[PDB]
Amino acid sequence: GVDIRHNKDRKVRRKEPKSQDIYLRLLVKLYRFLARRTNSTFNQVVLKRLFMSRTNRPPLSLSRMIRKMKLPGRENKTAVVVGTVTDDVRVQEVPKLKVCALRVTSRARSRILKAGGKILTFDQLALDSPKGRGTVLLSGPRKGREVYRHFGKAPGTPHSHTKPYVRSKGRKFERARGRRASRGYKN
Amino acid sequence: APSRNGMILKPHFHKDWQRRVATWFNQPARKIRRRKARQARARRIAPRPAAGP
Amino acid sequence: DDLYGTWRKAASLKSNYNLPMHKMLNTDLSRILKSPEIQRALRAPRKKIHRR
Amino acid sequence: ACARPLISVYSEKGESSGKNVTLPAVFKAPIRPDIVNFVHTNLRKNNRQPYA
Amino acid sequence: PSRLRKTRKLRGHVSHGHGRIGKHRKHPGGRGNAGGMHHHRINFDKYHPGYFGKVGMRHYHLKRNQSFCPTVNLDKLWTLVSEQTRVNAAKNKTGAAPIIDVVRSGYYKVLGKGKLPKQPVIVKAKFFSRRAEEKIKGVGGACVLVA
Amino acid sequence: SAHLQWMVVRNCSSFLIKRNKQTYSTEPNNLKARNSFRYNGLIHRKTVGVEPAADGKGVVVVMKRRSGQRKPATSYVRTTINKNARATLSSIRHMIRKNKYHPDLRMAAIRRASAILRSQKPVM
RNA sequence: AAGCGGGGCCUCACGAUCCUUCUGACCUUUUGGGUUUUAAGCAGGAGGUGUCAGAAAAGUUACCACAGGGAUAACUGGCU
RNA sequence: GGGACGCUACGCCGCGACGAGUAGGAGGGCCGCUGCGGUGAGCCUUGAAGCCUAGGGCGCGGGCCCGGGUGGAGCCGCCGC
RNA sequence: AACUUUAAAUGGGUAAGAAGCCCGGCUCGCUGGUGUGGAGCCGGGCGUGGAAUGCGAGUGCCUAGUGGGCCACUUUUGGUA
RNA sequence: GCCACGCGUCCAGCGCACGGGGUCGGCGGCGAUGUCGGCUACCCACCCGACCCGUCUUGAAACACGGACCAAGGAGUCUAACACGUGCGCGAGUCGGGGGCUACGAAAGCCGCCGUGGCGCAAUGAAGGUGAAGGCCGGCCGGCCGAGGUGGGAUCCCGAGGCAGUCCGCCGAGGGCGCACCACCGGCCCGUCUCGCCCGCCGCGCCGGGGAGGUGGAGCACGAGCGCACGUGUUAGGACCC
RNA sequence: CUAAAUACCGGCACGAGACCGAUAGUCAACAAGUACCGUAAGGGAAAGUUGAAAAGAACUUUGAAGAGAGAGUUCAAGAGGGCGUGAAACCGUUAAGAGGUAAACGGGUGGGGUCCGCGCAGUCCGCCCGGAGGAUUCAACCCGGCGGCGCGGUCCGGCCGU
Repeated sequence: GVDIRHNKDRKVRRKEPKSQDIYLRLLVKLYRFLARRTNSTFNQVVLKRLFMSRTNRPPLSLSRMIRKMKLPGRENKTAVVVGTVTDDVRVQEVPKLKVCALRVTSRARSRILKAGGKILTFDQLALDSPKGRGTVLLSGPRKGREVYRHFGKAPGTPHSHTKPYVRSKGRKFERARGRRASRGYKN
Repeated sequence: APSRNGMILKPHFHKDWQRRVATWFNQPARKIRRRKARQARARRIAPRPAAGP
Repeated sequence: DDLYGTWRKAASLKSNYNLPMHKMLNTDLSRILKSPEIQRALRAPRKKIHRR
Repeated sequence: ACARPLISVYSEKGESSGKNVTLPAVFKAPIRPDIVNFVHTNLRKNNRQPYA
Repeated sequence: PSRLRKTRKLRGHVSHGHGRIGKHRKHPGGRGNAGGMHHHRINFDKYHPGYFGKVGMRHYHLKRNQSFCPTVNLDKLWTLVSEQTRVNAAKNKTGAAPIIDVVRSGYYKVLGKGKLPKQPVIVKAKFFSRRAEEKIKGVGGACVLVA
Repeated sequence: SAHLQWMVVRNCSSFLIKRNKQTYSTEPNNLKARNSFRYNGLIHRKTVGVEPAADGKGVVVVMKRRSGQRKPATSYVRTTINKNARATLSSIRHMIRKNKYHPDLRMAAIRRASAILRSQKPVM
């Protein structure tokens, strides 16, 4: 008899991506070799993020990537984004950039290359920098989804601002007793 | 019996709706019938435009 | 070439359609893995079987 | 692919004709059997007659 | 795919995933949203605050066509016209400000959310905000009313 | 490419058969008859193939050229060897090792040729 | 004067939605526009559900019926 | 300045620790039935399906393959649905 | 038990550092004998990682079943039991 | 008994083996019409164990209920809505689902000057309505800088050093830019409360608006949704079956 | 007053199916709204299959006959008139085994049958030696064809550029 708990002896994490596409798998096969043969942790973050789900590797807007290269690793340094690199329409000027991404929106490819930039794929990144040397790894807003506004502390609770699940917002759609100080109570 | 978190829903299925159910399997056959009558009308007014006045 | 176009020219018979981009370009990873550029930044392979 | 080959047109007797046509970029499109299997198994449900 | 559903793994199990004490009866809690002022009070307060009661004025014959006043921010103001006009606006030495007709693209009101590039504009719109006007005047533009 | 087409043929291929907890492939150039990346005769640009002769006496060695990759009528050239047992194994070893032609399968062709010559040997 | 007091020295003496009534405004709507009644709104009190997180509610069946309950009685058997 | 095996990478190999179970949840099924799109130059009156079987066996198991008898006309393997 | 001057054992909080000390200086519409007091900002100097032992931790969604319990040492209520 | 082997200057091969999990380079017999072997599956004998299943229950073998036996059938299905997770395509966009044009084909393809319209891209207030950074300099105006900060932050950058003498790469005390995300302090939008100084026009007031400090919002603060499919869960439907 | 877009589980004639296959699918695949039941309103079944072709068993014999035994048809009567395939519950008979704690079961053996291994003289495969043999036979050269590679340090010319 052993007094140990098997409640959480099995760690829950992704070993291989649930996608059945073959182009990601060939990129995954390439980065499994780089993780266990090189000493860089960059090949350990990229390989971990390649397994991740669509909601875990949020799209990265172009204006955010301009903003993070206004405060870069001190200027030639490439950008590595595991998700999709999307275009932003409220940005006016774009500099020349070195961008690595799984997918780039068609307008963003034209906008980056118009400024003299360069777009690389993940197999080209390994040929350029096998160890991730001189790279900046970025990500989109993980909590940027509208789903997270419904999460957290439940509504109808003091200081628990959270969007309720309503079919349509209006004057007679959860503005009564649970919200009005005139009618019953409020939180 | 509601669950932990969810919406308040009003499904309008309290009538005998199963009797009055309109399927749309006539739609691919209806499109042929609309086209054949339109083509037959155009040949009747062959010099006049097919749209009309 | 007119129904789907190349990558630098859109289709002339579709309203708005171009060929999809590639997730990766050099799909033959055997050529990539023994290419010299990776081969410098690799540790020594450990292939001595150490059983119990 | 960077360079695209030159496909030769064949005659009615199996011999190669003098005309040659550049390979379209459509044949260089990515191969995604999962998406093809997704489309094929979904479009086969449209040519189905209802039973009840 | 019925082969991928839960019922294929539940064959041979007596209670079919519904328990032996609390059997899967027909309607133990009542049909629909029963018990708002009753046994389902806590779920109706902890998750749907404000469900019960009336507030506001009634409006008998409301037409949504009358209240149609779409808005656009100063972020996507230059996206309305093509990119060619933006390049030539800063390139032109005479100072001829291009005209962006907001009603033409399908918006009526202009809001001053975003930054404007430093080149003059002529903005024709059905309505304007106060902060949207000062941003346009701050660049050296003009706000033109149109109906 | 070789790695791209392998991910498609690995499960949905007509030459592959699976039964009795085993997996095999019936490709014309798949020596060792196993479904694998190295031994697939159709996948790779350079392929070694060993087949019995048409007349039953000797072995034919299938050689795949690199010129007409999308020209299957020209891509394959076939040479017939009808010499003694030691000299036949010496020639197939020479065509693979000394030409540096896909050298991980040199002994696999030797194993296949050594059994095909034994198969056509007069039966006791 | 420092200070104390927005009830009773403290531990208890009280009430959701909807509806009604009163009060507060140089407040909003009353619908195509304007004026005036009226009506509907915002905010703050009150009119109560004591089964007190709040249904509008008399009996009898020995002519009785149904789903059940040994979770619950009349009998035997058990413990005292 | 002339040489053993390997690697269906969804594969193979090495270390340690652990293995109860009602309700309930999850994962893997080269477990089983029916029909459809592909696929096996698949099986078949020199004998299909079905059924019986004191035989040989395989898999922990769901089950499966051969041997024998009856039977006379269809049936199955793999990839998806 | 509805008394208490005393008063245990068992038990319940807190602390055992780097988010800690020691300096120097700005701001305040807060408080004013007095750069008084307080708070917030900065900049600087101190690592023997400041009890023992053991252990990888933190965190976000969806969620079934359950909401009749019983027995055993010790304490104890009602009841003769 | 000894895990001690050289000089001067200054203060290496051969064999043996308690050695990274067993070998024999050791043997003896019997095997053609009566012998060898055959876990399992056919039958029988013995020892040990062993109460008939399902269900309700704190408690079933119960003197608690269903149940002679066998074959076939026989019970979480379908539509709609929603939530979450996952896969795919596009991406501040996305989508024809309704409508037109070109045996299987009732398919498939095409039409965005057929995107009308659905969702998102802006919220707040009952409503009228309103509707999303500032600072510095010079004299309310004219120029400039122009998208918040602190702490923690995977990753990336430099090199005090160290692997006669240079290059590559290594690692490295220490020093930084800091992704996502968390905590906090600020800033902006709408309603409400309080307090003021004011300015100004096309019709100078019971006018129009700004400011400062609290407070409420399902807000902003360099997007993330749309379409399809799958699974789970909750419902309305006959709704797991009687 | 007025056609078109619209609806159509009745009727006429059609075409089709990722539908079901005689306890399924309409109640009804068949002399089915039939047999049958109730005074009546109404309720309402069960029931497909010899064989390719009846070639449906001539004739002899027992029995009163039903029923058999021979013979004959058929590829097959082991398809013989409710007849294709003929499972289980159940019953009859043959062979084997066993039998006073109802029967049955799990683990471990042992014994007896059943067929099988087609075992009954127990492995061959490579390398070297020996000697017996038998070849049209080796290495090395010449000619022709094919293929690979080349950093030909950069030969020459084509073609393409996500």
